[PDB]
Order: sequence, then C-alpha cells, then structure tokens
Amino acid sequence: DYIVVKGAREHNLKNIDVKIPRDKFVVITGLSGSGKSSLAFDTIYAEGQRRYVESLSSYARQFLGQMEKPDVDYIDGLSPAIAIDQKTTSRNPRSTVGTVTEIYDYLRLLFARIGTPHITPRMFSFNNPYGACPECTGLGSLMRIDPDLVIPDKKLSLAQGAVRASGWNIANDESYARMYIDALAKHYNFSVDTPVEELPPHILDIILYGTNGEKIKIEYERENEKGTFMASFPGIINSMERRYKESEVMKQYYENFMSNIPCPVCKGARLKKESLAVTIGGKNIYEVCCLSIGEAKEFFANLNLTERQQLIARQILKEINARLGFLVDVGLDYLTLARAAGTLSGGEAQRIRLATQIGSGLMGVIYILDEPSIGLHQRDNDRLLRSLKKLRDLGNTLLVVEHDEDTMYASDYIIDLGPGAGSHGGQIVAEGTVEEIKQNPNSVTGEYLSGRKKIEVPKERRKPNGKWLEIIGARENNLKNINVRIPLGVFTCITGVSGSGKSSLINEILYKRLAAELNRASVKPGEHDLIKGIEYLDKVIDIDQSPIGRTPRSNPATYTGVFDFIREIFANTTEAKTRGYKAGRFSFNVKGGRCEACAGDGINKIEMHFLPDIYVPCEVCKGKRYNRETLEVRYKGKNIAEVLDMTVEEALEFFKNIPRIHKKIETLYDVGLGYIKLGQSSTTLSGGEAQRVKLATELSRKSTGKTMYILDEPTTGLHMADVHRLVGILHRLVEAGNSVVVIEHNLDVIKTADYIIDLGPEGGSGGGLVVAEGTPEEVAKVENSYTGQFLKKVL
Amino acid sequence: DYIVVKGAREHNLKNIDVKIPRDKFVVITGLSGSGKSSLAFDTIYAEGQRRYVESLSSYARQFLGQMEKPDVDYIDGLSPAIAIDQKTTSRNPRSTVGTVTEIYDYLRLLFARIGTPHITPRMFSFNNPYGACPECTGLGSLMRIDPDLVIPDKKLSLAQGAVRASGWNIANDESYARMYIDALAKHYNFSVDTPVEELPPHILDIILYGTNGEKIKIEYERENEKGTFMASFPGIINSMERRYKESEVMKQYYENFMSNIPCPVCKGARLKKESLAVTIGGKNIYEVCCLSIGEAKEFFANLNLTERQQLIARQILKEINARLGFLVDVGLDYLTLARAAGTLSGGEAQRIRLATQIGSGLMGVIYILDEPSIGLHQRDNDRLLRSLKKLRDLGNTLLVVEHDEDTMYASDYIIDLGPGAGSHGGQIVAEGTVEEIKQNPNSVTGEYLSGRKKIEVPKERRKPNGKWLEIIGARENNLKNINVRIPLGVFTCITGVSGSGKSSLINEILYKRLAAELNRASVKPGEHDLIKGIEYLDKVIDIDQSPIGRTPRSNPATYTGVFDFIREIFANTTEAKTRGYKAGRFSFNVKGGRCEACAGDGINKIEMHFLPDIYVPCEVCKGKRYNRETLEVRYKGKNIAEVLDMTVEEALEFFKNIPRIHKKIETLYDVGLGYIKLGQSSTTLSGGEAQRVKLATELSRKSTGKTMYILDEPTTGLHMADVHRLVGILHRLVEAGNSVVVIEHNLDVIKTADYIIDLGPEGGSGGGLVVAEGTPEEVAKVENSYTGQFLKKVL
DNA sequence: CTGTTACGGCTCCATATGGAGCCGTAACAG
DNA sequence: CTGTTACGGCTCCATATGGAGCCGTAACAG
Ligand SMILES: [Zn+2]
Ligand SMILES: [Zn+2]
Ligand SMILES: [Zn+2]
Ligand SMILES: [Zn+2]
Repeated sequence: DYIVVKGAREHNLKNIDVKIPRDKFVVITGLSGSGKSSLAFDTIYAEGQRRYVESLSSYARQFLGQMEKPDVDYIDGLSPAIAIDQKTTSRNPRSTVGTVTEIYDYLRLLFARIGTPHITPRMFSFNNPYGACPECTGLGSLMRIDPDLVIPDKKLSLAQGAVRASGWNIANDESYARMYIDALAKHYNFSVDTPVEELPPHILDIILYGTNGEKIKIEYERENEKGTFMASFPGIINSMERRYKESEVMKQYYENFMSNIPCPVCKGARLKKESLAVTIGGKNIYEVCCLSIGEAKEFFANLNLTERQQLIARQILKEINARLGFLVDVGLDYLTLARAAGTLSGGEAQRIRLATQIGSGLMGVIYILDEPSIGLHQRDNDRLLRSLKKLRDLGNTLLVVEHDEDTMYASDYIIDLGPGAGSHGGQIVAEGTVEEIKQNPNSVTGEYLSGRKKIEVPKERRKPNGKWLEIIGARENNLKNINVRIPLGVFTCITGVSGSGKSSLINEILYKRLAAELNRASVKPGEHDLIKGIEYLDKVIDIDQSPIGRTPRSNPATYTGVFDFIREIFANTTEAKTRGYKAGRFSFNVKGGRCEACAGDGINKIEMHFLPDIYVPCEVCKGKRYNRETLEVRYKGKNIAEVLDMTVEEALEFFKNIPRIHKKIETLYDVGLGYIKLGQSSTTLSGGEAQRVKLATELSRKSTGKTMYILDEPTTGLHMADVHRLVGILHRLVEAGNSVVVIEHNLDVIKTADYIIDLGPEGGSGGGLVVAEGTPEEVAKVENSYTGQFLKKVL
Repeated sequence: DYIVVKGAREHNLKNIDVKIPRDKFVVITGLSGSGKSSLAFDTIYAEGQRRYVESLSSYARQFLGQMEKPDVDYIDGLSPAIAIDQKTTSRNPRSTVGTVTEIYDYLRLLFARIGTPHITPRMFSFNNPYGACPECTGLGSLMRIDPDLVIPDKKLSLAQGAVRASGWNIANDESYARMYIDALAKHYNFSVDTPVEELPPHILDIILYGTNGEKIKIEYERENEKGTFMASFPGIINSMERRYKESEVMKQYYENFMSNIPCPVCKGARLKKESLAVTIGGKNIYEVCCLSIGEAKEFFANLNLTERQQLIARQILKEINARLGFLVDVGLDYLTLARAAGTLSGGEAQRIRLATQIGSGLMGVIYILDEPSIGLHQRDNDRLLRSLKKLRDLGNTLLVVEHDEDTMYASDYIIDLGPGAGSHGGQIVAEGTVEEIKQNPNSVTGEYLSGRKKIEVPKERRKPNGKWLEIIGARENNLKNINVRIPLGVFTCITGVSGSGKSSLINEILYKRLAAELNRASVKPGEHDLIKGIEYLDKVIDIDQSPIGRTPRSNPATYTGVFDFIREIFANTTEAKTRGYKAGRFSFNVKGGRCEACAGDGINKIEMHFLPDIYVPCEVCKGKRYNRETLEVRYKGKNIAEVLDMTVEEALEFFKNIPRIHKKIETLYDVGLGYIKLGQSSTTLSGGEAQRVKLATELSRKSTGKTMYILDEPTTGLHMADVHRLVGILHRLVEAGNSVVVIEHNLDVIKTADYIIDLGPEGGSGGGLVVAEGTPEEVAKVENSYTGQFLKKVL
C-alpha cells in the first residue's frame, strides 16, 4: 500500500529515496527548478504511462510511440496514471464543452425519452449525418477565406504583390504557381501585369475558384528540362481550403485568413430543422444548451412531470443533476453548454477535465496535477479543495503540485524538495505531517508557514503623475460598454472573479492596440471606440511562458547580451593578438572556430536500420563544440569551454573586475537564476527560466521612462520566496521609471500593489463593469467586493 | 466494490443486467456465439480503454483514434483494463524475448556492476549505437534479397519475364519501370530482348545496384504528353530495400524475397566485440542469453560471489530470481532469452505477456483473458491456475473467458450466458457459486459438470487399410532426425508437451510438401529427406480461423453453394418466365438486378468536414440491396430479400420439398450454425463461424475417399457441446472415406481418436523424438508418458 | 564608449496504378 | 443431372521548396 521509489537519478536528483502513502492527499512543494516537477512528471507519470502502454495492443503502442524509460532503479506498487495540466486543446470545431463534459449524450437521451414532438437518440446528435444540418454539415459556422483579405488592394496589379498568402506568391518566376497563372492567362487571353481592377470578372472567378472541371495543357520549363502536360486548375481558394482541411502554427495562420460567421440556415444550432421542433418545458435542445450552468441546473431542478415520466427517466435525471452539481462545485458556473472547446484558457480547461474525471468515477488511478489553484480567484479555493477531497474519498490518490499556503493545511502528507535549486537542490529535505514541517527549521516552506519570514506591507505608496490612459467604448466579448482609466508610472494590478473579462479586456484590446499603434503590428484589435493618451508610451513588451528559442543555436549567455563582451575580452588577450585572430572566431555559430565535423552542435546523427535516429555526443571534439585550435587560447587560466560551462555564481565571482559584464551578471543573479549554466540550450528551458531570462534582459537595458509592460499570471508555478523576489524586481522596475500592468490573483502580489482595478461582480454575462478602483485601502473599505473583503481581512 | 452494468444492448444482448464482484476470480462461460465474447470485449474492455484514453493527452488520443462508445446505459466502478489474447506480433527484429520480458535491462545492470573485464550499462545495450555491432547495426542477421530469386533463370531474356517481383515487371510497355530500363539500356548500348546470360556484368550490376550516384536523362512518353527529365537510377535491389524499410501481408511478401543469415562479424550477438569480452562465472552475456530458462535459473542460483558483491547487487539478484521463477511457473521453461519475438505462437505470446504482467506488479487493473488454457498441455494447467491465483491475490480482478472444466472449480463467480446462440441466446441464465450452477438444471454447463450428459467412449475402433504415409529424415527446427508413420483412412490425433515440435513438424513439413506435390504451391518446404506414400492422396485442405472473405460482397449463402440453386428456382417461377428474366438477375453483384444507387451494397458514403466518412443505410432502396422492380417477383409468398433475411432453421423448414437444396441446408444446420442468417456479411464472421462454414462446405462436396484434412487446435473457443458436435462431425467425415489429422490438447478429443502419436518427452531441444504411438490403450499402458498417464486416468 | 537600426546568413518546420482474392458464366466430361 | 475447369469482371490494399525566428556584423547617432 506504499509507492516506494529507490534510486531516482533524473535531471538534478541526487539518488533520492522516497516513500509516498497511497489513497491519501499528498502534495509536493519546492522552489522553482528544485526538481519537484521533474521528480513527479518525468518519473512517476512517465513510468505509469509506459507500463500501461507496454501491456496494450501493438498497434496502439506504435501509434503512441516509444515512451522514454526514466532513469530509475525500480518502482513498486504503481497504478496507471493520468496527468492533468494547463494545455489548451484547440482540436476541432466539433468538440464543445457539452461533449467534453459528457452531458450532451444524457441530454439527447432525455430529449428522446420525454421530449414531446411539436424521436430517436441518434437523431439529436450533430456528430452523425442522420440529424446534422445539411448546409453547415454540423459545424454551425460557415467559415470561408475572405476574398478581400487575400487581395487587399484590387487596383494594384498581380505582379505588384496582390496575393498576400504563403505558397501562392507570384513574385518568383521559378515558382510553379507563377507558371500556372501565366498559362491560365494565356488561355484566357489576359496579361498578368494587368491590374486586378481592370481584370474581367470571369478571369478573376476562374483564378479564385478553379476551372470548374475544365482541363488545359500547360508546358513546364526547368533548368535543363522541358515538356508539356495536361491537367486542371483547382483554384486558389479551393487549394487553400484543401490545405486547411489536411499542426498548430499553420492552422492558426490559415484560420487568420478565414472569417467565422453563423450559419444562415440553422442559426448555428448544428442540428436539422425538424430536430429543433422537439421541446420540453417550452425550450428546445439549443435553448437549454445556450443557458449557463446555474440557470440550466435551476431549470432542470424545477421541471414538472408526471409520475410515469419520472419513473421512466429517474436515472437520467439523477445523473444529469449529479454532473451539473459537480460542474458548479468545481468552480465553473458561467460557462455555456454550447461554447466551443477551442476558446478556453488553461485553468478553465484543467477545471473542466477535473470535473469530467470526478463525474466519471474511475477507481485505482494515480492523479497528477500541475498547480490547480492558479488562474482562479481565492473565493473558489474552498470549493476546489472540497472537490479534490471528494475525488480522493472515492478511493483514488492525489499528487498535487501546489504552492498555495491554504492547500498545505488540507493535505495529509507533504514532501519538500530543496534546499536551493539546480545543482544545489535536488534532495529531499523534510517530509511528514504539516505540523512537523511547520516545526522543522531546515525548510524554507516551514519558516514561511510559521510566520518567521513574510512579505511586509509597504508604508509609502507612489502617486500618478497626471498622465492617465483612457479606454472608451470597450465592448469586446462580454464587456458591457464600460470605460476604465489606468494610471502611468505606477505598479498596476487588475483582479476579479474568474472569467470576468479582465483577461480579454487586457490581451485582446490593450496589448493589441498598443502593438498596432507603436510597434507596427498587423493584428486586428478588439471592439473599442478610441484610446486616449497613446502619446505617453514608446515601447510595449509582453512576457509569457513561451520558450525564448526554438533552435539549439541559442543560450541565455547570448540572449542576455554578455556573449559579445566575452568574445571581445577573449580576442583582446595577448595570445589572440599574437595569433592575429578575430572576435568572431570564439563563437559556435560561424565557420572558423566551431568544430567542423559536428558543425558546432556537439551531436552527430547515427541512423539505425529499424530505429529512429539517435544523437550521441561528438567524438571528434569531445562535444565541446569547438576545435582544438581555438582551445589553445586561454585567458586567466580558463578557456572558452570552461567559461561556457561555468555557473552564474562562479561567473559573478570571477568577473568582478569588469564592470561592463558585472552589470549584466548582477542582474542575472538577482532575477533569480542562481543555478543555470550559460551554455545551457534554450530548448530545455522551462517557463520559469524563460520568464526570468526575459525579465533580466528587460532590466539590463537602460530605461528612458516611457515603457509599459503587460504580463499575465506571473506567479504560475512559483514558490513563496520566488514571489517575494519577483515583487521586489517589479518594484525596482517601477522605480526605474516604467509602468507595469499584471493580472495576478495571488493576494501577496495584490496587497503590495499601488493601484487596484476590480472587474465583476460576477462571472460570465452577469458581470463586466468596474466595481471599485483606487488605492488598496479604498478597495478594502468597499463592502460589495470579494477582493476588497479579502484585502481587508489580510491587512 | 461492485461492477454494475445496467442496460447492455451490444450485438445480441437482450438488455441484460449483471453485477460482477471486484477483486475476485470471475469467469464467464457460454456457447460459441452466445454473446459472452461480445459482452466482455465490446462492452467492458472497450469502455475502460475509451475512459482512460479520453483523460489522456490530446495528441495521444488522436494517435489512438476515436474508440467507438458501446451501446450501454451506464457503467460504474470501472478501472482501466488491458486485454490479453492470442494475437501474433511480428513487429521488428529488434524486439526479442529478453526485452519483452524486461529481463535484459537487469542482466545489463548485473553485468555492469559485477562483470569483471577480460563497464557501463549503456554499453551492453544493442538498442543504442554506443555498444552495437558496427556491421549488422545490432540486428545480428544480415538480411538481403537473394539476387538469384528475382531472376531464377538467367538464360531467359528480360522480355520473357526474367523479373519475378511485383512493381518491377517489364511486360507492360506503359510502365515507368520499362521506360527506365529502356533508357538505361540505350545509355549503356544494350538491348532489352538480349538474354541476361549474354548481358555484360557491368550492365547487370548497374541494373541491380543503381548507377552509384550517376545522373542520366530519361524521356517520358504519355498518351498526349511528352518531355525530358534528368534523374538518377536507384536500382532494383535498393528500391526493394527502401520499400521494405518503409502492414503485414506486404512485409511477409518482401521477407519471402530476402533470406536471413547470421552476421559474419559478431555471429549474431548484436553487440560489439569489445562488449563480449566482459564475463561473469566464465560466461558472457550472449552465452547466458542463449541458454534455456531453467538452465539460466540454475546457473544464477548456483553463482558464487563474495559478501561485498552480494551486498552491492542484492536487489538485482532478487528481481532476476523472481522474474525467472515467474517465467518458469507460468508454463514456459524451454524458451531461449535470445529468440526473436516474431517466431512465436499465440499461446506462447499470451503466456509471455501474462508473465511480464505478473512480474511488473500493477495494482487496480481489470484483466481480460481470452481462453488462456488453449495451446497448453494438461500437465501445466495446475501451474497456470497457480499463476492466475497469484496474479489475483495481489489486489487485481480477473475476467477469464475459459471453457475448461478444471478451471471452473478454481473460480469464485461464474456468469453463464445462453440458453442457445445468436437470437436464441444473449441472456443471462444462471450465476453464482460452483455448487449453485452445478445444481441448476437450467444451464447446459451445470448439467455437463454434474455428469448428466457426457461424451461416451467408442467401443469399436477402425483399423488402417495398409496404405501408410512415411516421413524420412525430418530435421526441421528442433527435430532430432526421427521417422514417423501416419496411417490413412483413420482418425489421427497428435499430442505432446507444449513446444515439443509437433506444430512445426505438421505445418512446416507435411502441409507444405503435400501442397507442393499435389496442388502445385510455390512454397519452400522444411528439411526432409523423402516422403513415401504420396500416391495415395489426391486433395489436401487446411482449416484455420482466418476469415473466408475480405469484402462485403460475400456471404455464407453464396459460399456454401446454395445461392445458385436459389437463383435458379427464383428464375424458374411463372412470373420470372412471363417477364423473360434470367437466373443472373436475382443477384447483388451484377448489373441489372441490384440497386443502381448504392451499387448493391446497401450503404452510402457520407463525408463530413472534420470527421472520418460514416456509412449510412441507403434510403433509395431501403437497404434491401435490390431495386423495387426485382422485388415485384414473389415465390411462395416470399421475395428474395425475405429469403436472404431468413435464418437457417426457417430455411430448413421451408425448403423441405427441394432435395437438392435440403442436402446442403441439412449439412449447414448439423455443422452447428443454427443461428446465423444467410445474408450476413462475411467480414463480421468470427473464427468459429468461419470454421463451421468451411467444415460445412467441405462436407457438402462429395468425397471420393482420397482426401486428407489438416487442422490445428480446432477446439479454440468452443464449448463442451460444441466439442461433442465437432467430434461427431469428424467421425462422420472419417466414415465418409477420408482421413483427418488434427492437433488437439483436449482430453475429450484424444480419448475418442482411433490413433495417437506422441512427441516429447520434454519441450525445446530436450525433446524431439517419438515416445509412443498406436492405439489409445497401448499409449495408456506406457508409463513414461504424460499423455498416456492422463489417458489411463480418464479411462 | 553605448545604444539603435538595417542587412546577410543560418536552421527548423510546413505542405495514381498494380497485385491478390472472390463471384459469376460458359464449356466439357461422366 | 452433377462435378470440374477455364476465363472475364469486380473490389480492396499497398507504395522537394518556401516561410518564420534568431545570431552575427556593419553603419549611424549621441
Ligand atoms: Zn447550419
Ligand atoms: Zn565535434
Ligand atoms: Zn554483427
Ligand atoms: Zn440502394
């Protein structure tokens, strides 16, 4: 009844031995990068998934690929595990909230059994051709590529760049598209250089919609080849639609070309017109699915029926009521049962998955969670804890990677990693009951819980300088035409209930408009009337969890900007001058200094007969990514490889005599990155490391006092000490002369902010108007505000 | 703690309600096709797999596809489930028994830790390039296509059909291959019609191995297109190898072209020569892995080492000993740890998977088994039962679909379906303890267990007619050069221990030689000297579980041969003669009578935008697969659709007045097919239905007394009544004048056979010689024979 | 010296025809 | 009448080039 793990050597784990009780609420806490996330995800979930897959069918195993076996000696008492995290799934327009939560089938059964006609369960489904809309094929949206978007200027000629779509540009004469267009124009007696405005409608229709089955002969010309062939032109729009039907970035780029409109026939009901005639209680399936969760639950609880109907559909009603109660208890009460699954956030998706899992009721399954208390306001923390306890009580086990102090008191076993991070961390410090870790002086978390060290409340708060940004006519999504006023040069925090519209109001309006008006970004903004005060800003920077580099040719050393100084000081040594070298030779991205065999990568491709290609360290240069000639030059007893393999603390200690490098190294050390190596590849960097690198790069560059920063949930997967460092770095950034706007639900970040904007008072269509604004004390004095009440309670 | 299933409507289930206890040994028994297999596999395992998949990652779910949701109201208390059956997995040559059983990693760890050099775990692995053989790339077998096989006769010219490979024939002048060959010949100054024997060696080398990077210009000619292009010829062998590297039938066909030989460098060790130098106890890794399981266990138990080594590798030794004990206890003790996983039978693969699962030790997982007692001799039934009990005891649940009487006594809960099969069956009859079902007179299984009805022992046994088949120099696989003598015209049964070589000796020798010498089959036989008595046989027929038709255009009605008579009698009616029709019009595979809209299929393709195409019954002809014009003709108040939708019993009752149809219908009814419909598609037919159809077709055709039948495990998934009917049908076939040879481990089939041949006395290389032969009483009198001892005990 | 801007070079990711088995039909022999 | 054999017709399965983001370098201004 114990999960005993002996000999774990993944990432930075120093051969730890841990025993975790089963069928109990167990949480794991540690610093950012200390190794808790690796020890959980890469070891336990990976081992469980691989063990379950190896026993499945051969074709299923091949489809799922070969999962990497973790470097662990032996693990016993392991059950199949499923991991729930914040990973949005755009998927397909077919999937909605109703089908994901597994309630649409029950609604179909109820409508078929009881719903009187104005009658089969298969008829009501939009996933089958039996009862789908003939026009939209069940999608409910007539999505087509906008003819005006592909050719924004019809007056401009085709050769001038009329087409603005990838894979269809006619600028290059060597492309097959240009030859096809020329052949079509020759067949239709037209010239390519003729402006589209002067082009006949028939020619434009043929170009944009194919030849309607007509076949023509087009000759092809190559470098040394020639000939003739006969085929049919499919059309630009037809080819684009086929490619879209046949990845995420490419799908998003293609969807940007097209526009989504409601289907004119069924008005986006995804069902046949005859099927909508069936009604129960005066409402059909579409009206029921278009209401919120709370209203739907109230309607179902207040439904009137005879004894025979209740006896016929007792179990259906019980199951629907239980599922709706679980959905309203997990923390969601504003969602609509018809909203597409694509338009959701990470927290909402994770909560929906948790609700589906608890409603389904699986037994003997290990559950892995990744910070479930993020993206949600503090008013639903009790509901989330109750739902998690209910999930645990049925006979499962929970491994919640949570950092909130409230979650610790509700846990039965706490495993704390540390003491530091990276090389310093990776060992188990203390474990046991919450009281034991509270009384344990060897852990930072226990000291924080006991109140030994906490975040103090600032005494002096800055005031706006008089330059205030104004928003007029904000109506994006579920905004009820409200006007807000954000000050400048002051740390600004925006709070509100989950799904109140603050995230949309920020991301889809403010950042997009600022980018379009300042950085010249071709992004369509949201619905707004006008923005006042745009002249007071010069640069806009957005910080997210996306990796800083998609290629292994980048590293934090070159991203921060210290690599140029390192190369200059290496080339300025006596040996380099004697050899007549250059500052560009000490790099692993140009020819001359990097290893020629491995092309400055350190890994060579070793292809196997029946195995995917496996990369091994290069043996020509021992994986140092530098030839032996360059390593002959040494500065202060160290070579370039030693510097690149040297940690940040050692770099700070060694480079104290060079102020122009020490300035950036101090920023890198203070931002929180005290364990990474300068030579670490950017691909393996996690979200926290990327955010820290971006913050350090932003802080390093001098500030002119006219910059604004837009963030989103900056405390995602950060320990309390990490929050205490981040608030200090944000205060330093504000004091530098810039303005920072963040969206954080953490009370610690809010209690220290110099300006609070509240959106509510309820989620969904119920809210959308400003409740209170101003100083934190003023918001606390407000009675009708959850955020104000919590601010008053904490202070 | 209960698995409650309410409202199951899959296949032929009549809305059954079943409750199954958890964490207990539960078996399900029913007649062939009664619905037990459907109720288990299509409902419980499918629901568990879909439930687990829906909670996994989106990409994993897409890779695994969308599993069909079973037609069940609601199921509660379901754990993730894994299904183990007899499905061969050829996979790749990389996978062997050692890596499947998960013992090669432990062997590598032991060798790295203790094995003294003549030292890293990654070095000993053949799945990584670090310590793989440079020549064979870790395969251990240099498999190449035989140059002589593609051109068996070099004297014959290329135009005469020199190439015998699909996709490379030059008979068609319009093929691109012929044009490429002609261009190469023109470049090399040679003629295609020239014989290969007269072809220069350089030309043949270029043709069979490409141009070694040379580029030439080849001109293409089309129906109305022409031109020139430049490319490089890759070569016939290179293209074949690339296609083989890039399915099962195609892979087998390609492997037939090639031959497997040991690697000359490492002698098929799959490891580098330096790696083989490390030895422990005087043996290296290859010698240890080349020994049998029992010898390896004895060697490991008798290994001598100091206290320090034992302390260092205590857990490794314990795990290896436990895994070897489990492997020797499940029922396998003759396998070699280096044999490829491809060369295994279904029962051996299932037992290996069960051993791996019990060794791994998963908790809270539903286990589904498909007749685990088949393919195994009765002497290991106790070992299999003990292994299953050990698997159940650790905290899992078992759902074993077993028919053996011995397995019933070891079960704790029995769910019996019936009472008949097909439409008659599909309902739960009785359930409970063994005593309750034994005392229940409403179940056939209880009556059989109580001894109310049993299989009697025949009193008179036939004798050979003097024409005896002789086998000389049998040396295939693990045969120790023994000679056997099989009589003719007498029911012959071959028994032996599991993996004694009887299956190989039959399939790879007797059937292949008979097919080659009689039916002109181009199949390479096994290693044999000569076969005597081949002149006494005329036809050879093999019966297996393979489906009889891969297309929905076939059905048992047309496979048996009664459809021609049905069409003739339909066309002979007065209305057909008046209309001037023909006997070919009443068919669903020719033009004129079948529905033109659906092309006589009854289903139309409805393509969706973002969903795989879903087939829906045709509405033009209501899915009757016949136009309204043909249905106007009625015979005896019934139309052709009614006849095709009429069951076998009703057809027998109705068609009693036509002897030429009644003769085949009586055979179909007596073979055991009393529930299927004549119009049922052949694709949905299972193994038992296909075997019954084949047996009925064979029995229907008149016998000249010069035919031999070869079978294999005919009692796979057959109830006791099914066995009692099959033995009667086999005795009828023998009395008809033919000879039947079967390989059955069931004691009931053996005790009634008129001739018994025993192979043993042990599995693997230990056995291979005939132990006893002759009458069953003579075999029983033999003391040193497990089969003889069991025959004496039962009699 | 220090910051900004423009350009060159680089890598990673994205987008129809032949063979085998079966059914129906005609001819031939008993 | 009944079995065998040959052939025609049918269906299912199988086999390289352009764009986006980043690093390095030169020129210009303060
Ligand atoms: Zn529609
Ligand atoms: Zn190298
Ligand atoms: Zn080799
Ligand atoms: Zn039809």
